[PDB]
Amino acid sequence: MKLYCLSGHPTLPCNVLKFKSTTIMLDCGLDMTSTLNFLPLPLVQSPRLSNLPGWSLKDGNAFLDKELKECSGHVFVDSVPEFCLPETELIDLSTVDVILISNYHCMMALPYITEHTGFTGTVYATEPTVQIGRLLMEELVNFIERVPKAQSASLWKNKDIQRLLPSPLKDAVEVSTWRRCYTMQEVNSALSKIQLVGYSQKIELFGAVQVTPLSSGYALGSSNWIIQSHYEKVSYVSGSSLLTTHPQPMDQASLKNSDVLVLTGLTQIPTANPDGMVGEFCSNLALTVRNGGNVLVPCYPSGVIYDLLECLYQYIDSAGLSSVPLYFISPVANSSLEFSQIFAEWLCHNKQSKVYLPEPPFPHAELIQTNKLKHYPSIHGDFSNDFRQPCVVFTGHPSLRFGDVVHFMELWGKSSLNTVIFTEPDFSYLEALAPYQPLAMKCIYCPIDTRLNFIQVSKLLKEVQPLHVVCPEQYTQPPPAQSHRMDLMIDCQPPAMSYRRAEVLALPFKRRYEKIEIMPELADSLVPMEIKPGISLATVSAVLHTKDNKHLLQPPKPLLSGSIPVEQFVQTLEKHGFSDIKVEDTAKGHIVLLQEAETLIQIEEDSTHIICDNDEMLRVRLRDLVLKFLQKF
Amino acid sequence: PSKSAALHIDLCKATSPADALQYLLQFARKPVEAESVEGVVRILLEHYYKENDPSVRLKIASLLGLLSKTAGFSPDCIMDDAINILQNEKSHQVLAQLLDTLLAIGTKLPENQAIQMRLVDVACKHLTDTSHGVRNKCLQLLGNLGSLEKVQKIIGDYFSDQDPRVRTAAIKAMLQLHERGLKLHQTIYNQACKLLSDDYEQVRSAAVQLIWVVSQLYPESIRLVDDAFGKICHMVSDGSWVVRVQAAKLLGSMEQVSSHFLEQTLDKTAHERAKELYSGAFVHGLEDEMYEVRIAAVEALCMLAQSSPSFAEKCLDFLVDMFNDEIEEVRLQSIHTMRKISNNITLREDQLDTVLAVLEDSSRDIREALHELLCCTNVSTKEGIHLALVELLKNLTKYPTDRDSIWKCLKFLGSRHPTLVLPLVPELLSTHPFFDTAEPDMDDPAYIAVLVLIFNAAKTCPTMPALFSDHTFRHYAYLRDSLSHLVPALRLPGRKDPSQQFLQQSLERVYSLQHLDPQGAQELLEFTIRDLQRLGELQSELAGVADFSATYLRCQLLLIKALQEKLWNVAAPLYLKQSDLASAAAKQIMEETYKMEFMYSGVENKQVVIIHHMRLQAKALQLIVTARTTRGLDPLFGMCEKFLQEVDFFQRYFIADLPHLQDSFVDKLLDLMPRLMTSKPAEVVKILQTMLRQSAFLHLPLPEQIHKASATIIEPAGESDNPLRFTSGLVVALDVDATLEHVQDPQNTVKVQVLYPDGQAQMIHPKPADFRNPGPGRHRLITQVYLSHTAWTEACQVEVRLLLAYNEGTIPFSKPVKVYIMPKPARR
Repeated sequence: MKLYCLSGHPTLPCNVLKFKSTTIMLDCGLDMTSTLNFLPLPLVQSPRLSNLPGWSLKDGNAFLDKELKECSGHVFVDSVPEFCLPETELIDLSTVDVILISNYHCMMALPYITEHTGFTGTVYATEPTVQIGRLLMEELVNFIERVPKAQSASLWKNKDIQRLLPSPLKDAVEVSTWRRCYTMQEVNSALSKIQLVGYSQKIELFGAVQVTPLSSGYALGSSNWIIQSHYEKVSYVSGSSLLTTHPQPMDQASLKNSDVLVLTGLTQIPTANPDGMVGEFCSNLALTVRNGGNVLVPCYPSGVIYDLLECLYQYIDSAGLSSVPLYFISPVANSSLEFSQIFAEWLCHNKQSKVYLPEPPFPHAELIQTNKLKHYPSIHGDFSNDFRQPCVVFTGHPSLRFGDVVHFMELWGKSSLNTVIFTEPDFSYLEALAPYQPLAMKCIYCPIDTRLNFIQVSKLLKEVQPLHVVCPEQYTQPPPAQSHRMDLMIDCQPPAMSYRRAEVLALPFKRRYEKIEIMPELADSLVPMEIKPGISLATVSAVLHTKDNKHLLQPPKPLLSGSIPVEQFVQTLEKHGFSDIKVEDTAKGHIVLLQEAETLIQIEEDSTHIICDNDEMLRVRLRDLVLKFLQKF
Repeated sequence: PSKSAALHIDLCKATSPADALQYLLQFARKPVEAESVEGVVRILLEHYYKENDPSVRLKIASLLGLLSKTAGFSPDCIMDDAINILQNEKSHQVLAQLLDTLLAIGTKLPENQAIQMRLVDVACKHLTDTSHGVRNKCLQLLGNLGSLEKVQKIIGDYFSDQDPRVRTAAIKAMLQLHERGLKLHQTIYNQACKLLSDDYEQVRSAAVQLIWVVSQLYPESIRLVDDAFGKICHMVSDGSWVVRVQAAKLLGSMEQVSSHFLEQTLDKTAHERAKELYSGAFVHGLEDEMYEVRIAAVEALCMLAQSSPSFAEKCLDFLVDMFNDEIEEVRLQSIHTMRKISNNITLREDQLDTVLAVLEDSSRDIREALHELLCCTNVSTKEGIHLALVELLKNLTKYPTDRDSIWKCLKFLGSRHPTLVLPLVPELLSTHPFFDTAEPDMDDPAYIAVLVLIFNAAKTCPTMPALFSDHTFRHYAYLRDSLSHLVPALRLPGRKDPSQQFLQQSLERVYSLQHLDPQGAQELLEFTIRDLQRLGELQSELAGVADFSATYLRCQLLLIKALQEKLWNVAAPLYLKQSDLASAAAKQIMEETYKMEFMYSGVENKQVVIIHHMRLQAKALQLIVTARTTRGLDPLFGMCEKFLQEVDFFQRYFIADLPHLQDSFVDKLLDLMPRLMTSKPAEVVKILQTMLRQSAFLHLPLPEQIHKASATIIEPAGESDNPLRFTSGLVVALDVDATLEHVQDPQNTVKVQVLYPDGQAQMIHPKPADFRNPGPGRHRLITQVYLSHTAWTEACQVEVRLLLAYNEGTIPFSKPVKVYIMPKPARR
């Protein structure tokens, strides 16, 4: 069973597994870290972004001052932001049968694969995952659009120049395969190729395999996949979170008893304590608002935002800051809020009960009804009229490379009272903020993560006891941040064989048994017989019918095994009618002579030879006499 | 070279999963060979193919397939691939890549027999796999390899094989066989009869297509097309929703069918109950899960209703009832299908129901569609016309914005059947027998609405002007004067290329008159320029060529006026500016060259070379003036070298048409070029001066019909004194709406420019999606422009303009508009 890893990212995997006569791809991860290398996409051109000085090739042969620009002694490319892709050329994706989705973050890259390659297979995902994915892709398309930055810097992409270019540009990967953002017609085609699935729905593929999504708990609708035939198990776990959260609690029960366990999407900041760091969030926000500045907060309009909003809802009354309003600005803010409200069956038990007691499960509905929190499509329009200060503004894109956050933060950077508070842990906020540096704005880094940490990983591995474990090489090797620490690298027995970007692996498994069904008529017809204690066997004879890779047997050459004792041979010959049979012994066998037809039989260990005259009736009589002194196989 | 280096590097690395993968990814990612070295690269790859870990071999085969698209390879690659496949039977993936490569080779170029499509097909057939290795791919391979117009046996057995995926592969191969004809046999019909009931998805989805395609060929089973149609009918209720789309579309496409059986689809009713009061496949298909299948159903119904002149009357109720579907798309499709089948159809009682819908909230599309339907419907009863009239009047009085369509629908409703309205004439317009009715207001758009009906009806019936009252005659004259596309001419007693030649004449006169004093030349050019502008304004179809030639002559006049300046009569060191108008003349002439080259639509190579020669002329003039003013030998030499480089670039680039450029400035300059290269710039400038003095005037060839681009900013109007207000630092979105006429590649050129008061100009590229194309060469631009700035004490003016870019520089081609902006500072 061959496993292909087509994305070196430790959190946004793309894994093509092969099983029986089927090929299954898991996840379509869009490494949106690569976008960091490009300049921001302003909503309105600002002089400082416009007039940035040009980095120059030291040789000067190439005219790279136009492509590259430098700020704070650093270098950035200058074009429309870009995105890295999974390496699609390892295997023709067109031969891929089924695609599975883990979570809205892991399905971000879906259109590229679903449309361009000619993929004709089906796609599976949970209802909230597909909806919120259609929301995020809409947001991304809108952000990249709305200010088409036509420029296309391509000379820098060359490998030879890339070698000379300074860091981090030296650090780019597969710079060649980068592709511009997709469009809405592709998005619609992708989302229309999808088909839905609920939790624990046992989807059978051609009878060839059986796939099941199980509650993960990371976010609202994230699913850990389980692929099984009747005698195997491959558990693909991507982004679970056993902490106490709003999504449906993680179910480890079915995970145990797994042949192969693919593990992905561990935490990003292992040392981060979610609860204490949310406390730091609230304290810092309160202090800044009391100082009277303005607070900016980048965050995807989903996921962690809702937990953050519950915490803020409970904490605001603690300091009595009712005066300061919360603005939530994004082209999908309203839709995301309503979709979070409707999905009750997927939330935690507490919230499902809050629904059974008629009331909207989340409290941000109560916030909106109270008018403390106001959601707006984008800064242009009504928000401009209804602005206030001081305030707390939830922007759209935490990549800091585009959206409404870039404009707000070019607006507020000059001041020092104002503060930007990072929460989404997916991007190195240092590189994120590099282009805007210098900045008087106080920068606070409190990155909230909820994915399982290494200790819980060890617990789960011991609880499930897998036959094999497969994880990214980043986990196996200790993080570069703390080479000293040992808890920061995964541990298992046998050791988790690792992998890297664009790698091919062969699982240490062999196909031995598979499932086939007998039919009752033949079952009744068959008569078991025993040779050993507790072992009853019977020779079989039938015709197989195969449908949809499912096999069945119905009624329409076995051989011999076992020595024939000469004493019983002669006894049964005499009691059946034979006479004048004389037996002599040899070193290891017996020679028995029957006078009729002059039949001589030599019986040795695992050897019996009969020699008679040209006879047919007596020959067949001897055949049926001797064959019935053993067990037929 | 590159291929050899890659092969050497791969051999040296020899890393199992690392070196091979990296080399393959780099080779595929970077680029194709783009040369005959593809064969050598393929040989090298096949050399290393003898290894382990068939993943590397699969990647190599993928690279070979990608390279095969270059069309360079032919029989060598085919033979090599055949040899490799003959012994590379290992697992399924390797055979998969090999089959894919073979398919690529076969359909890439050869498309021929003689071991170009026959040997490969035979090899694939003989290479039938045991377990899903290639089965589907070899099926599609033989599908794209059409043997001849004589193969179906093998697929016949494969239809009932193990895997539904392979069944789909066989079905698609069959489709590929049909699309090239191949006169499929009849037995496939009976074979696919069971395929219909395959109890798995993705199988029936195309089995339906197969049954349709075979059936439509010839209707002879016992009834064949009727049987297939019955099968499709019994299937229309498939469990899925994906199948039903094909089910509906295919039966719609079908056209010939037994009449008696056709109505059995619609036979079940409250509809017949209503009919008496006044006096199953589709029955279920019309009301289904999601609107896609409803759309497919209505389309199929319209198609086959068109096909069969009968069966329409049976379907009018089934259409009309399905108006309040709640899906605007289904609404529109129902209206459209009713229109498309509106012929020889009667609405004895359906009139009121189909007209009740005319009152929608705005539903501008729906109401317009209803008007379109009415203008093409048919009614038979006088009370029907009266009823339609009264509901139309209610429509007009409630939605006084589409009267412009109400009138046209009434016009057609009259012309279609005039005699029906004649009895209404006394009643509809008040004509109290012995009272002189007070003139109803002439412009009231209900009286005009009811008059246009009568007048359009009056073309046919001669007797009715007798019924016409006193006013109606002068009112008819007024209408026929105002709305000439609604009321035709009647019998009422009360109302019983010199331009182009002249343009050529003037242009050739200017051409001819060149042997005379520059004083006279200036006046001649001025007369003819104002002449041409006048003619361009007068005409509209010549507005392009007229203005084009006008700008050209203006360019020449500017050059002559610059040359005849007083500057040349004073020594070089005495140059003192404030008189050297040539300085601005050069910039103006160059800008005009840009304008003429880019803005106009239809331009030929001859005209382009004329323009580029004139641009070179302007460059020479600029050089001469600059040298006149500057004495520095080094700057002089630099500029002279640049100019000579420009001349050389011109002559190389437009190597052609130089013989046509007789006795031209460029012609004589090039003829005398070498000595100019040898000489010092100080004398080169004087040579250029005299050269221009004695230079001739080229003859510009007039083109075929052309136009000059033109933009008109409609929104924002800009005359609204009310400022747009917003908090400081934030942004306000200004809707920009424009019409661009006669522009090539609008999306890659037009750009919106915003000039703020403080002197800063921001350029905005609109999205490629902002440009709608209602008609020929007349695009609409709709977009948002984002404005922002710190707080202003009072309202200011932000200027919006449309620019045209070229490949460097920009040309305004539109009237700037002003928008009032007011950023107030932040609140509490």
